[PDB]
Amino acid sequence: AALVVDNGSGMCKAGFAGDDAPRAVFPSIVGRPRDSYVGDEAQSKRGILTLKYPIEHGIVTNWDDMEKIWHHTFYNELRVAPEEHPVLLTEAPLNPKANREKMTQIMFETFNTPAMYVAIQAVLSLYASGRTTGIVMDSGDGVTHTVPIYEGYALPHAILRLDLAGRDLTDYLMKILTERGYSFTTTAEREIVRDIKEKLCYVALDFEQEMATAASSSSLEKSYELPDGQVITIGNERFRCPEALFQPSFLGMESAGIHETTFNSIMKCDVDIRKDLYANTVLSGGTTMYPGIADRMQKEITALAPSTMKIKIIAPPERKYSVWIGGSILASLSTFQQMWISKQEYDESGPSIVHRKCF
Amino acid sequence: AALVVDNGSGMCKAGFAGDDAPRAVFPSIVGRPRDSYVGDEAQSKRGILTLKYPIEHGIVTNWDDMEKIWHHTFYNELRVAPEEHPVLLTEAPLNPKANREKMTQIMFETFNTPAMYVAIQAVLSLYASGRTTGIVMDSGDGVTHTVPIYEGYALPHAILRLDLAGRDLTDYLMKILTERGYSFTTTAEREIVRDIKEKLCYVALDFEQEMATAASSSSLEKSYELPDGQVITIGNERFRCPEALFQPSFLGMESAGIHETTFNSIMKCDVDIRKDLYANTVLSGGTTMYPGIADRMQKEITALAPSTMKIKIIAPPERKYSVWIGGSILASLSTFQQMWISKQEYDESGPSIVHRKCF
Amino acid sequence: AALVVDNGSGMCKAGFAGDDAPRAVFPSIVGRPRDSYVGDEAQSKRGILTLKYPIEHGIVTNWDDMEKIWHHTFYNELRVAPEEHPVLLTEAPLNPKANREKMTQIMFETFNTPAMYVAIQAVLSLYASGRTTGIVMDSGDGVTHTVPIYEGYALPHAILRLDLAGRDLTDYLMKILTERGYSFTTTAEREIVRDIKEKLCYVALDFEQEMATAASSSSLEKSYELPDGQVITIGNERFRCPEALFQPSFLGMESAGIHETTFNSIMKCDVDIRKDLYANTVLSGGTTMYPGIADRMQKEITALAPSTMKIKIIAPPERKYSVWIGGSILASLSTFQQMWISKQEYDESGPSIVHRKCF
Amino acid sequence: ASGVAVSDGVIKVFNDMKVRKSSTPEEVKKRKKAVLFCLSEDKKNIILEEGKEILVGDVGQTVDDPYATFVKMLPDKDCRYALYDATYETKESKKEDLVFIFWAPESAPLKSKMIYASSKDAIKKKLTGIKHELQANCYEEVKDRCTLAEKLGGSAVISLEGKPL
Ligand SMILES: Nc1ncnc2c1ncn2[C@@H]1O[C@H](COP(=O)(O)OP(=O)(O)O)[C@@H](O)[C@H]1O
Ligand SMILES: Nc1ncnc2c1ncn2[C@@H]1O[C@H](COP(=O)(O)OP(=O)(O)O)[C@@H](O)[C@H]1O
Ligand SMILES: Nc1ncnc2c1ncn2[C@@H]1O[C@H](COP(=O)(O)OP(=O)(O)O)[C@@H](O)[C@H]1O
Ligand SMILES: [Mg+2]
Ligand SMILES: [Mg+2]
Ligand SMILES: [Mg+2]
Repeated sequence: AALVVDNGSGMCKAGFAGDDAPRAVFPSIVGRPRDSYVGDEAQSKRGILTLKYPIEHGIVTNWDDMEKIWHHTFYNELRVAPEEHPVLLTEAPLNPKANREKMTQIMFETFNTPAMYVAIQAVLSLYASGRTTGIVMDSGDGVTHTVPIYEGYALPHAILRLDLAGRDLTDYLMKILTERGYSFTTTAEREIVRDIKEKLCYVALDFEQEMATAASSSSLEKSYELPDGQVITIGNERFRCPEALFQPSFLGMESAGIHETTFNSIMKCDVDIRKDLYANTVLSGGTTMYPGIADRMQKEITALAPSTMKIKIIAPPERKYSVWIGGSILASLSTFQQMWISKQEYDESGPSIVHRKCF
Repeated sequence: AALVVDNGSGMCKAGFAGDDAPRAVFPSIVGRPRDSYVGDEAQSKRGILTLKYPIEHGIVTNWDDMEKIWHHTFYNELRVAPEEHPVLLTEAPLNPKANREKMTQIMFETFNTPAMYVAIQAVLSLYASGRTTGIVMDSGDGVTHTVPIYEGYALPHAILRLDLAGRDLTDYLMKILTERGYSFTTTAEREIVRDIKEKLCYVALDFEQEMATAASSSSLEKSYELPDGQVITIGNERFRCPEALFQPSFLGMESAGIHETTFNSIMKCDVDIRKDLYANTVLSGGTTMYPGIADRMQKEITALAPSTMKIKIIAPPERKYSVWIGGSILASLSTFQQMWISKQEYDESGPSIVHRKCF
Repeated sequence: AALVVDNGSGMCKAGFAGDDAPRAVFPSIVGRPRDSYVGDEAQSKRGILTLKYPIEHGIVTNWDDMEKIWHHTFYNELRVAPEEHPVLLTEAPLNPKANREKMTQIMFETFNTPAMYVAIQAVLSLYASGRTTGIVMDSGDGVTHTVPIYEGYALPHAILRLDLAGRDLTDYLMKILTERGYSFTTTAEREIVRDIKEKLCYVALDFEQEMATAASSSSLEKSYELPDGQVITIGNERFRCPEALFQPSFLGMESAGIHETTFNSIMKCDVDIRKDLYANTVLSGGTTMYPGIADRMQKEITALAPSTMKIKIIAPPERKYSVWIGGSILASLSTFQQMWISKQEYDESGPSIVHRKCF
Repeated sequence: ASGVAVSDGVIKVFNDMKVRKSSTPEEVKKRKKAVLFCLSEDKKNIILEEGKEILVGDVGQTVDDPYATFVKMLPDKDCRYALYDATYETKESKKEDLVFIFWAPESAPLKSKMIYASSKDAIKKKLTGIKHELQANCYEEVKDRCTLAEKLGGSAVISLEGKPL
């Protein structure tokens, strides 16, 4: 029984190999008073403590805080001893080789895991869709990545990173909900706005046409009930919040949208393989779960790509946890038991063995 | 054998730890000629002296007079030596930190108490009901407090203080009893009206409907015989006197009623915890002993709170002395003997020790 | 003779163009029975009415009540006919475009003003200080705004809003003055506490040092006379009440202080212009009139900004009414008469003209 | 804060309940599904109530549903501490988290209610890792399965102990 951990930028997904869904999905934050709370404990105290993201943008920046999150994952969330189960870790694209050895060293020396493995999140998303060649638009919590993959190997020179994801959309929804008279400023009220965003927000195929529809009637308005029983009404903010994905200028950001980032990363690849990437664009991550985001991405990329190219956006229904579900299936295979990095193998080659066993 | 003293706004409750009811319940007054009389002695002289409340609104204002009440409590009421027994004191919510050290200084230097402890009145009421989270609407003699408590810690920013309690209701009952021809103006007659209020007054579920019922028959009339031979017959004044709690405009007060004060204090807490406070509203204090007050609060708060919230008003039968009984149970525990502030600890840390041992 | 109306969150400023000071300054409240009283009339009835703020947080929320305030402004306060004078309105930062068209529609149809104009309050304050680039910390009655401005254009993505202003400080002074034995609960007593705050309160440069000074002597105590002739003395509350601006945790708020809000809004701007914003921090609004607030803000921001940056806090002596006086000077210029939105232009372009003539 | 400490037997039992060790299915059947804690005779320590526990092996053979039988173990006129291992399913996850249940019925004696309430914040601090707390003051607030599900994940919970709500 191996463990699969998906260290996401804003949410940590953990579980057991062979399961259909992760057992534990908790925020990856460490809270200290303005003495240390990890996960939902840090969010239960609300405003007394200050919250820090150790993996804020997919890349681990505070290894002391990440050691706390992994310890919280194994004992408090998974409720297992890490020394008895092999652990499969996932890493963001363009992860420096120094970080890969750090995860290997921490797993084998601190948690004493019998076996360990590292997988790329974008590759697991592509494999879970039955593809080895394509481009994965993995939009998570703190970072958005467009990872073109050829024959199971990501092209590092063409990987583009966008610091625009669900965390920035939740903050934008909090800002535009104050235009209706509401006030969501506290940490507790931020989780409420996140629940509003995950339930009522959607991507409009034509933003300007949708704005005119919302300003001439009330068919687009929805009601949401707060935890204290109060009911609020949201109108055109339903499609304005996710519109910042395609128009980052709504956030004051100078970068391009997710559609242009995907197109730009395709144009950075070999000309002979761009035709395959156009028809194999796979969406992944939680921020790609807005209804109508695949139809909007198809329309936007079509306007950018040549008219003779066939644009096909793949949005599997299980794309929210495609990274973890892909890892759990891989780690549960009996033929995968030879691909683990054993503790005996770690003792001889050291942390550098992860480069030759997990690529 | 520890001592438990509940310094109320108008009534001082004292006794020994382990007893079910306080041994001494006397008014907390100091009488001087218009040379110093305290407790029932000051009330026995009636009108020759002038009475002053040192703790009028839960907060001690005249520390010289409050010392005499403590001296009267220990020697004349409890008939015990202060230096032979630890004493547990109770404090009103939002008590300034300067006052807390003054109680510690007086106990250790004037009365030379071997041990000392300070507890919050609202928390003891909530603990006595088997709750660690809830809102306690403590209506005493001179002040009414709505204290929301979360995991045993009162939320100071959401505590609301109302200067409307049994003392004002007794004065109001005297004012409306003059409309029937009866005269109650003297200090001695005021105590008679207080006994009338504690025995024949009740809170009407529907005030306007109850007023019509009293104006169409005599079923609500309860003839009360005074100590002398007048035999008054109070009619609709039975439910009009306690109605001032929910309609303070009867007294010329611009403040809101106890139902709106409780709701307003709930709305000042975190939106997450408001659901728990609605279903854990606990009544405490002597002024909450009117029959039908729990049902009236349930009806009034429901009209204010959202319809999806479950409103539950808790009115324990022993809520009149729930503060003292809660302190007596705690002070009599063998495991509580380690939480006393020893005289040896006061000699080292000074009056500031209470801030760390009693929070 | 043009009219300049400054619609503040809690106080409405009105007057004529060219005047040095506004003619009428009245609270922006609408009173209804617990039938319609606006301004000082609603405050003269005290507790018989319930008061509502239509522009509570700088943004108009109840347009029906706002028309009453403007009608009261022109006829009862200014004592002029709206149809004979052009009117210059001021709007809060981040005001939605829907509101801007509503003000244009109201003044042209309900009041039939010959000309009309909209100006941003923060830009008027910055211009009055002789600057086109800088950050304005506009602290008013119900809202505090930090508006970074570059070349006369406010940066909407970097504007931060704080729901902590003079209204919350008046309530906090009411709460902490009860620790001294005083009782301020009524609406009439709230106006007295507001007068105490505006005359005796000051911002302490070092809060902890000043508390020790006030606890060892009586040199910081001041005396105030109530309208009924009584005299009260206030001590350390002079600097504790405005300290909530820099330590919002005194009010139970999770938000950051005005010094951190200003720093955070600067860090949300372009890296090249942050140097200019550090040395061009302009204070505006009534709540910034506490003595010593400029020196405290200079020290607090310096500890946040890098040591190589020059921090300069600008506190003009006229900053209480800098928005109105800036508007009055602008509206009184002969060259400004071509910038008005005429009724003829409104009849052709409709309410949408304001977006192209007032930006 | 009544100073009531937690006995080493309760701490040991909580430790096995929280972290699951790889074991033979015979030892898996010996895992505790639910357990009750009570004050000692001298009211100085929180001890395990002997005989009041539910085993994982008892589920499905003698116990049809683990929650209703656990509620039956709660005394009618006494306060009690409980530890329930709730197995529920969310719309996108199957979760298994411990629930600390504070049972303080209104019919309980006043002395029991005061001591249990004042010492709850001390025992819960020793049982680190518990993220769900259920404060029940009457039989109605604890007998319903939907009450536990609301505390676990609110309306997101679709199943409890393998049975839909
Ligand atoms: N149904 C949904 N609709 C829109 N956004 C969602 C939905 N579910 C989750 N999200 C967003 O996805 C973000 C995190 O998703 P995920 O990709 O798992 O994070 P990570 O960056 O850790 O991989 C959250 O910030 C949340 O706002
Ligand atoms: N049975 C009763 N019914 C109505 N009011 C009562 C009753 N018993 C006491 N009171 C009122 O409670 C007030 C004080 O009670 P208490 O809560 O002990 O005051 P404090 O908490 O300030 O010491 C008295 O003024 C009395 O009028
Ligand atoms: N001299 C002063 N010192 C301190 N505070 C003041 C002073 N003058 C006015 N205020 C406060 O400023 C607040 C609002 O002033 P103003 O800037 O007119 O608000 P708004 O911009 O909302 O109209 C008032 O609540 C008042 O308490
Ligand atoms: Mg991810
Ligand atoms: Mg009391
Ligand atoms: Mg202003």
